[PDB]
Amino acid sequence: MGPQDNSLVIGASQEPRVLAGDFLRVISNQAIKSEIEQYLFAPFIGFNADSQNFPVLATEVPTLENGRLRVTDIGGGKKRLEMDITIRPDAKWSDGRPITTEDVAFYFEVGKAKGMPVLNPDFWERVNVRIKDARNFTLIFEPAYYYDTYGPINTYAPKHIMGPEWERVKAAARGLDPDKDAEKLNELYRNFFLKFATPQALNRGAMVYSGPFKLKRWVPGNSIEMERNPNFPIKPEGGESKYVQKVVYRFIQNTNSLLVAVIGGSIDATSSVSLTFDQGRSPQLVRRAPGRFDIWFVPGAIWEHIDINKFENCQVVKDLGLNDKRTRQAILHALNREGLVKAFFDGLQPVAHTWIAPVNPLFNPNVKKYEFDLKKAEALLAEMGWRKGPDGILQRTVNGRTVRFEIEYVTTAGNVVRERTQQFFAEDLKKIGIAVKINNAPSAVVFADEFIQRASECKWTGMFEFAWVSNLQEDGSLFQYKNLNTGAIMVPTKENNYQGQNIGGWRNDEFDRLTSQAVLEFDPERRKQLFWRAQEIWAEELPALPLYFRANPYVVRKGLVNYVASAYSGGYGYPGWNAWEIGWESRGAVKKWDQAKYALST
Amino acid sequence: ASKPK
Repeated sequence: MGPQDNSLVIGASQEPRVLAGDFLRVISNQAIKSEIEQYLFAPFIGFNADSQNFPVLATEVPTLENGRLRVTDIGGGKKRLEMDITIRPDAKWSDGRPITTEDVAFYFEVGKAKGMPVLNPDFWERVNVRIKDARNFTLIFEPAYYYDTYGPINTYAPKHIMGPEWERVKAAARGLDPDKDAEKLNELYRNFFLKFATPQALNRGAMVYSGPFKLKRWVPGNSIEMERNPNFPIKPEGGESKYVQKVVYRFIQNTNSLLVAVIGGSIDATSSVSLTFDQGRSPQLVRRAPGRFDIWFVPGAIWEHIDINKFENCQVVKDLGLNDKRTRQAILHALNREGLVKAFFDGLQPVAHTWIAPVNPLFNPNVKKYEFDLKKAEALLAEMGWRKGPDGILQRTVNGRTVRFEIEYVTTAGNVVRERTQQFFAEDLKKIGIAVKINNAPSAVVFADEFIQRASECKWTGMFEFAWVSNLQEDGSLFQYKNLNTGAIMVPTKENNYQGQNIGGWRNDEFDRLTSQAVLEFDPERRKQLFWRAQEIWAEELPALPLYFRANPYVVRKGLVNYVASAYSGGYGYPGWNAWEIGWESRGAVKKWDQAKYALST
Repeated sequence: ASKPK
């Protein structure tokens, strides 16, 4: 069925809320959306499984050796980095139009728009572009950070498609003040991307594609079907005809149901957002693998954690005292994380005590640890006035009002291991008087900007469990209030036009100072020292509750080659970063990568 | 910009 019609069916447990047109990822920054988009949009510079930059739509990787990189000292130990990129003469959109520097200028104009709800306002403050000609441009970073040359580099969007509407949007934006009209301005920009990112719009041809594949159709709630993009210039060894001509992502929200489908055999490979660790080693799957599929476990920077709303303007937050570190420490002492990873994963996915995964050398193994101890949790909560009500749940008075310790606990509905986790933790939390109100929804709902990036508006008011998948551009921005080098605030609120990813609203000036300096440190050891100090502070304050570090399980049909992932392949550590060379060996596809060396033993 | 899953 695979080599038969020369297709690739990929199974996933989460579906993108929007696709293609949301190129700054302001509406959705879902990992599944980014993975799928690798097939549809190619970078100028990619990042392979061997953790190396490599040219894709650009002619070559810029280096000091070839003069494409220029570092100049601007004083005070800071630098200016210039990076020359040349777009290949054959880089083309799926409609036949050339990919040019006008597409780069367009991308920058949108990212630079005042009030644009960008994920990383720091980048947008210090990065600029200079256009030499239709295919030569220079990216300018000032001050430069240690990770600016780290691929992938994808700074372009289809101007001939989105430009006309953008001009209208800009004209309308002139009548709005980013301060007083923040809500309206945010709506204006969201609507711009939505015109080019919903199922109906895309199915009617709203977008064009630069990757090895182009969209055929999006059946929302069911699948995303793509077909070969003949305009993509990188041809795999032996010719593109020997590789897959159609790629279909099938979405099954309940992970157990996805597991059943994967065991059944109709799915050729699994996404980085599919089955959980425990499922990958379950007997019902393992015993059905012989002669059919290979199962791999790939470590990555995947941090399962629980974010905590600490915005004091939400009275529920103040009532529960979530803004006090003692409350967060108490909750963590009540989470039997070691018991959970032992029972659920045989300890193979270790308890995390910091936000940086071990695969990143910045990881600090020495930070403060919070062992499972209900007595300690009880003492901390008692110190803050809590006393058990007759239903066994803690109560206290705040602002003259009687408040109960019932906390919202949100996660991705359908993800069985997380649903089990909530139940597991809830049993212990109840023993000390903390009640949990489960409020789960699909990935496409909870990871949409209007939910995840709106804690300041009290959209979610307690605990929110999920995992952050990181690339090597670590700057601690997930927990910075402000980057001191650019003055960019990283907590999304109406006041900063909903920019940033510090979704829980934490602020620690020392943490900001350390991380802001660390990203400017080009010496690996000094950089690590600063990040280690930042992690020590982070662990004492627990702005989020660390749970465990994950490894992604991949189930791949025998015969399919080059569908390989590594800790940081494609930047975030998932398959599909070399989508043009994935194919069936019986069709002549030439194996160029082997999963073994990047995966856990056996 | 870390991604969610």
